[PDB]
Amino acid sequence: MSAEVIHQVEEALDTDEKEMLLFLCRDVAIDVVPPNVRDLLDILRERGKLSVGDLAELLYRVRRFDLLKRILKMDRKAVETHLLRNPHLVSDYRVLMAEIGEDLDKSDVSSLIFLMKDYMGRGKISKEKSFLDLVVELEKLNLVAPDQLDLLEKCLKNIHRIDLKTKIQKYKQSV
Amino acid sequence: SAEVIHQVEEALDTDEKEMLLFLCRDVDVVPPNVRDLLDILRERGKLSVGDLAELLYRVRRFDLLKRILKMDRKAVETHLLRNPHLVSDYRVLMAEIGEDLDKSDVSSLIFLMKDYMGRGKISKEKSFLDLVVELEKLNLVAPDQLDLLEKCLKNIHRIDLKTKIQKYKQSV
Amino acid sequence: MSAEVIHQVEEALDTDEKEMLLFLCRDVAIDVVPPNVRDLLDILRERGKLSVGDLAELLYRVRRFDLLKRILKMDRKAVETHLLRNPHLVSDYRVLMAEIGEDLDKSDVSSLIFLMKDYMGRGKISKEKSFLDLVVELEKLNLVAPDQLDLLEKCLKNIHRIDLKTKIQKYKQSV
Amino acid sequence: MSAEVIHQVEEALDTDEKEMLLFLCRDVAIDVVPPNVRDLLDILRERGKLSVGDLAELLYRVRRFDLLKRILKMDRKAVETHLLRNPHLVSDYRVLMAEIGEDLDKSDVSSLIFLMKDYMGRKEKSFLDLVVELEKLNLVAPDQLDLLEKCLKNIHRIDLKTKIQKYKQSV
Amino acid sequence: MSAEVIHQVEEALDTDEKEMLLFLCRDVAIDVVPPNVRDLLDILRERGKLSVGDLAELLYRVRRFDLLKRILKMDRKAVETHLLRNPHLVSDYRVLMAEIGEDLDKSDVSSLIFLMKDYMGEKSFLDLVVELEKLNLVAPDQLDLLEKCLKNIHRIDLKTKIQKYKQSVQ
Amino acid sequence: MDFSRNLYDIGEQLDSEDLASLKFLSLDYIPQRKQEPIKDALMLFQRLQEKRMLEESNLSFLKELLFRINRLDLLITYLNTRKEEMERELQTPGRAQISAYRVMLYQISEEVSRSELRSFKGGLQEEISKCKLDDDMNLLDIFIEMEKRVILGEGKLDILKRVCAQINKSLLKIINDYEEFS
Amino acid sequence: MDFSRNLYDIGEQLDSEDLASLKFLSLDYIPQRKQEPIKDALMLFQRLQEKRMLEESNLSFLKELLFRINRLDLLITYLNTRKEEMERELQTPGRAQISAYRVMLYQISEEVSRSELRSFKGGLQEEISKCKLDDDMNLLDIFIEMEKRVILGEGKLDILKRVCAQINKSLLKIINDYEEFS
Amino acid sequence: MDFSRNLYDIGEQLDSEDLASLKFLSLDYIPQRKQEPIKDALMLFQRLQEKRMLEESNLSFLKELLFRINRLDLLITYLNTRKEEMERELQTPGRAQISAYRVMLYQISEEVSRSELRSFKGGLQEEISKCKLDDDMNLLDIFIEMEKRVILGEGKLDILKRVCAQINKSLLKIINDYEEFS
Repeated sequence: MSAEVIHQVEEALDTDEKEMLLFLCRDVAIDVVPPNVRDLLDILRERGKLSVGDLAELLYRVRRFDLLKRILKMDRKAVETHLLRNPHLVSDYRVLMAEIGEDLDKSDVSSLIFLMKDYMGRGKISKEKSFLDLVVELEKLNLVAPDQLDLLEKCLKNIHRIDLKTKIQKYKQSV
Repeated sequence: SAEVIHQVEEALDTDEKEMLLFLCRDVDVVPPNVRDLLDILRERGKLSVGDLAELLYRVRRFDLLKRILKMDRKAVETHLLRNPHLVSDYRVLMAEIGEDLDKSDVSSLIFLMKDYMGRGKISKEKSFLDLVVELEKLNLVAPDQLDLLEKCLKNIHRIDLKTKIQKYKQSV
Repeated sequence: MSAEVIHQVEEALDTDEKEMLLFLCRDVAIDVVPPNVRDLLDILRERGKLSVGDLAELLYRVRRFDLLKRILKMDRKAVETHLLRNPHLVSDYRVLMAEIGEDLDKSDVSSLIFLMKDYMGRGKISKEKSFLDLVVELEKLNLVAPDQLDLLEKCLKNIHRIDLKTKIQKYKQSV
Repeated sequence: MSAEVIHQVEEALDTDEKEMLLFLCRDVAIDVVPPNVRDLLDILRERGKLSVGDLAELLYRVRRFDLLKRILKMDRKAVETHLLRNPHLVSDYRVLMAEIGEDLDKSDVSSLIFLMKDYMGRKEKSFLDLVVELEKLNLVAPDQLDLLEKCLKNIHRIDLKTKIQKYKQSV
Repeated sequence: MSAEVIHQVEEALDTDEKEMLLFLCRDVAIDVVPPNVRDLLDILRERGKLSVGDLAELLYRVRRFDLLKRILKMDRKAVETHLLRNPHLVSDYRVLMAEIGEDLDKSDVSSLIFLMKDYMGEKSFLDLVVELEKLNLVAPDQLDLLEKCLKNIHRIDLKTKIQKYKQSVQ
Repeated sequence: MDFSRNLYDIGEQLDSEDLASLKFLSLDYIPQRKQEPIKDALMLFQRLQEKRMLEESNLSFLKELLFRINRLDLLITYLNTRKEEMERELQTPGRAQISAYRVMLYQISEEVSRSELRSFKGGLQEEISKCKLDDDMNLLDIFIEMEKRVILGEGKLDILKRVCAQINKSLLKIINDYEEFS
Repeated sequence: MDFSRNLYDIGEQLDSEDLASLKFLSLDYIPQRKQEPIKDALMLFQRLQEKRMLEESNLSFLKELLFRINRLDLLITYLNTRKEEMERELQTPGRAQISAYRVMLYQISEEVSRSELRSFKGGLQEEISKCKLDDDMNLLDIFIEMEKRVILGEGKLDILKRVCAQINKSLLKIINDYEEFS
Repeated sequence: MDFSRNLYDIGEQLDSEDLASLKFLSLDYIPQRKQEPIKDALMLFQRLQEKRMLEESNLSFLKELLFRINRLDLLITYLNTRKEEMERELQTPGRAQISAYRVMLYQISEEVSRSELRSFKGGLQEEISKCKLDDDMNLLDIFIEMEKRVILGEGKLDILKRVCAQINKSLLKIINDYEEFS
C-alpha cells in the first residue's frame, strides 16, 4: 500500500531470498537491473505495477507464507485463488527455473559448473556460483530460452537426475 | 554495566548463541551477531537485569549467573514466579524438545520432512532449531496448532515428547 | 513411493542384509557408489526407478516377506507372478552370487582368499569379508564376468563343494 | 578429453584408490599439490600432459580393469602394448612403492613407524603417508633405498627386500 | 630471491607448516600481524630480513629438506654449518615451544586446556602458547607454570627438555 | 590449581565402562544432545560445572556418583571420605540428588550376565523388534530405549517385572524393595 | 637404530598372557585410562618411555619386569644379564621400583589352579556381586576388583587370609613371609 | 595356481595335534607373538612364505618338516618323494636348517606315556610352578618352559639327564648319541 510496507518486506527478507527475488523480476524490470531488492520495489512502485496482489504473488512464489499472514493478512488459498484469477507478474518459466534450482545441493551445482565450464568463459565463473547465477549466465550467452530446453535437459540427465527431467518434460507437454 | 556484557558474550558457544538468538527472535529480524543483539536489546529498553537472568536461566548456565550477575538459582526462580515478561512458554517448550534429540533423530526428521522442504534449504549439519524455524516460516508450526510436529514425533517412535506436548496443551 | 514406507523398511532391516541389499543394486546404479541403505534408496527415488513393484521385488530377493505383508501389504505370490511377467530389476547373476554366498560359513572365505592370494594382497583381504565382497573384488579385477564363470567354478570344485558347482552348471546351461 | 570421462572416473573410484592415484600422480605434478583428484585431473588436462593412453595407463596402475572395459573401451592387452611402445609417465619407483605398500598389513606399519621414530621427529597412518613423510625428510630417494631395505629386514619380511633387490637389478 | 622462489615456497607448504611458520615469525611482526604467509614473506623480503641463508634457515626449522635440496640448492650439512657460523634469526625458545607442541597428543592438549582454563577465560598447542603469551604468563625466561603442568600431566620427557633448555641458555 | 589437578587425577582412573555408567546415572541433569559428544570424564566434569552442581565448595554430587558405582577407593584416596560417612549422609531423607528409580535400574543392570542379557533381549522381542535391540546394545541402552517408548518409567513397571520373572526372582526382590521404598 | 630394534626384538617374544602380567605389574605408573587401549607390548614400552623410566641409559625397570615374570632367556639373550646380577641388585634396598605387595599378589596368582580359582570365586561370592563370577575372570582381575572396594589394601589382608585358609597353606606361608619382611 | 593348491592340499590333511607339533618345531623362525594367533596350517604356511623359506624354487624345508612328523604318505602323495632321498639330503652337512636340539627334544617327547609324563612332572615340581604344571600340558610345553627359565639349553643338559635317569634308559642313550654326534 505504502512505502513503509515495502521497506518492512525489504528488511524482513534474508540475503538468500534476495537473489531469488531479483531473478524473479528480471524480465519485468526492463529499464534497468537493480542490485538490491529495495531498488526493484521502488521501480515497481514508480511504474505502478506493484499492488497488494502483486506483492502477495511475489511473496507466495518464494514460499514465505508467514509474512503474508502477518503483513498482507492473507493465507495460501486466498492468494492462490486471487493469482489464478489475475494476470501473473512472473511467467511460468521463471517459477519453473526457481523450483528446479530449489532441489539441488552443493555436490550437484559443483558438478554442473564443472561440466559446463567449457561452454562458457573459464575465467568468467571464477567466483562461486549458484544455480540461479548459472542460468543467468546461460541466458546471457543465449544458450537457454523460454522455448529452448534441450541443453538444460541434457545437462540435468548428465548428472543422473530424472525427476527434474520429468518435470521439464511435463512443463513442455503442458504448453 | 557494559564490561559484564562482554564477559558474558565471550564465554558462550556457537550452539548456545544460536539457541539464545532463537529464543530472542520473539521480540523484527534477528541479527547474526550476539554483540549486536545485546546492543539492540539495550537500545529497545526491554533489556533488564531480571530479564537477562531469566534468559540465562532458560539455557541452564547457572555458573554464569552466579559469576557475573551475582544471583543464584533461587533469585531467578523468584523472578520467574513474579512474571516471565521476556520470553514465552512456547519457545521454552521448543528449546526443551530440541535439547532432547540426538544426531540420528534429527537425521530421521529431515529425511521424513523432505516433502515439505526442498533439498537445498535443509542442506546438512543443521540442528533441530533450524528445522523449527524453517517450518515456522512456512506457517506449519505455531502455538495454535502442533499437529504436524506431534505426528512427526510419533513416527520417529518418541512418545515422551508427545506427552510433553500434551502436557503443554493441557497447561494452557 | 512415499517417504514413510521407505523409512519403515529401513528401520526394520538388520545390518546383516544391508550388505546383500547394497550388492544387489550395484548393477542398477553403477555410475555411483552408495554409502548405506538410506542413501541408496534416496538415489533410486531420484532416478525414478523405485516403485511398489520394484521395492517388492527387492524385498522378495532378501527373503523378508513379513515386511512385505506388514508394510507393502502384499504377499510373495503376487510379486512372484509380477516378476514372471516383467523384466528383472536385478540380474540373475547377482542373485546367484548372493545365494552362493549365503551357503558358506566363515571357514570357507579364508580358504578362498588363500587360494587366490597371488592376484590380491594381504592389505586388501586383511579384514573379514564375506563371499559378496570377494566377488566384488574379483569383478574389479575383471576375473569374473556374467558370461565367464570358469575361474569361480574351478575354485568351487577345488574347495570340496560340488552342489554349488551343480548350481553354477544349472545357471550356465539355463542361460 | 571430455569432462564426462573425468566425472565418471571420479565417481567410480573409492577413497583408497583415490589416495593411491594421488600418490602415483604426485611425481609428475610435483610442482603444485592437488587438493582432490578432480583438480589434479583438470590440471593434467590443461597442461596437455593428459591423454587417453595416459589415463588408461594410470587406471591400469591402480588396477581397475572394469573401468578400462567400460569407459575407455579397452582391454589390458592394448594398454600393455601401449606401455611397451609409448614411454610411461609414472616412474618405476612409484609403482614399486605402491607394490610394497599393498602387501603391508595394518599391524606391520605401526611396528615400522616405531622402529623409525629415532630418525624422524614424529596416530594411525598408512604406508603411503609414511613413505611420503620419509621422502619429505630426504631419507628415501629413488637412488637411496638402503634404509628401507634394512628396516624391512629387521621386521622379518624378506620377500619385500627381494623385490627391492630385483628393482635395483633392473637399473 | 626472485618472486617465483617465494611463490613456490608459499604454494608448496601445507596448512600445518603454514601455521607453524606464521607462529615462528612472531618477533619480526612488530609492525603488524601477517594475515597470510604470503604477506609475511613479502614483508620479510621488502624489510631486508629475508635472504637465501635466512630462507634456508626457516626451511630447515620446519623440516622441509626436500625444498632445500631442490629449490635453494642446498643440503643439510651446509645449512647446519651456516647455522653454526651465523647467529640464529629466531631464538631457540620458539623452536623449543614448537617441538613441545609437535609431540603432545590431542587428548593431552585437551587435558592441559582443562587444567589451565582457570587462569584464562579444539585449539592446538601453539594457540594455547600464544594465548598464554597474550596474558604475559609464559616468557622465554620464565617457564615454571608450563613445566609444573607438564609434570602434573605425567609427561616428564618434555619437562626434561625444558630443564635442558634452561641450563643451556643460562 | 590444586582443585583442577585433583579432578584430573580422579578422572584419570575411569575407563570406558565406568564412564558409561556415570553418563547413564547423570541423565536426570544432562540431556541427550549435550551427552552425545561426551567421550571422556573431563567433558562430563565440565558439564557438571556448567550447572553449578560440582565445584570447589560443593562435592556432594561427585561423592554420590562415585559411591553409587562402587569406586570406594577414590572416595578416600582423593576426596578424603570414608564409606560410613557417605552412608550416613545418604540415608538422611531429602539429601539424595539421584532418584531411587535410576539407582534400582543401574543395580538391576549390574546383576545380569551375557546369557541373561540374551534372554532379556529375546523376551523383549514382542513389544520391540529384534533389530532395534540386537547384540550391539547393552542392558543400559535397552533401558533407555524402553524409557523412550514410555513402556518403562517411574509409574509403570509391569513389563519389566514380567520380563525379569523369566530370568530370575532376586531381581523381583530388588524391585519389591524399591516399591517398599515408595 | 640399535636401541629401538633391541626393544622391538624383546617385545616380539611377549604373548598375550605375559602382556597382561606386565600390565598388572605396572599399575603404579600407568593409570587405568592409559591401561585400557593397550593390546601389544610396543604400546607399553612407548608409555614407559614417555615417563622416562626406560630409555637408552636406563634399563633397570625393564630388567626387573622381565625378571619378575620368570623370563630369563630374554635377559640373557637380548640384554646380557644373568640371574645372579639381578638377584644381587634386587636384594639391595632402594633398588626395587616395584612394591613387594604387588609381587606377592602376582606370585599368589601364579600359585592357583582352575579348581582352586573356582573355589576362590565361590568364597568371595558373599561380599562381591555375581557380576565378577564370569568364567573369563582371572585372579588378577579379582585382585583389582578387590582393590577397588578397599578390601585388599596393603594394610588390610584379613579377607585374603580368610579366603586362602580354605584352599592351601602355601598361600598363607607366602603372606606370612611378606608380613615378616614387612 | 598349482603351488598354492598343493599347499592347501597339504594343509588340509593335518589335524590339530600335528599343527601344534609343527608350531613347536618352528620356534626359531616364528616368535611367540606370531606363533600364538595361528589356528590352522594356512597361517603357518603364509608366515613361512613371508620369510622366503618356502617357495616354488626351494621346497626342501617343507619336505624336512613333513619327514620329521613321520608322515610319509603326504610326501609320497602330494610331493612324490622317497624317504631315502630325504635321508641322503639330511646326511649332507649344512643342508638341514633345523638344529639337532629341537630334533632330539621332539624324539624324547615322542616316547613318553601319560603315566610317565605325570612322573616326569612330579619330578620337576621344584623349578616349575603349580599352575604351569597343569595336567593338560604335554612334554613340549614343559620343554618350552624349561628353556624359558634357563634351566635346559644347548650348552647345559644336566637337569634333563637327572630327571630321565629315574624313568627310562633309552632316553639317556639318545642324549649320549646326540652329544657324541656333536
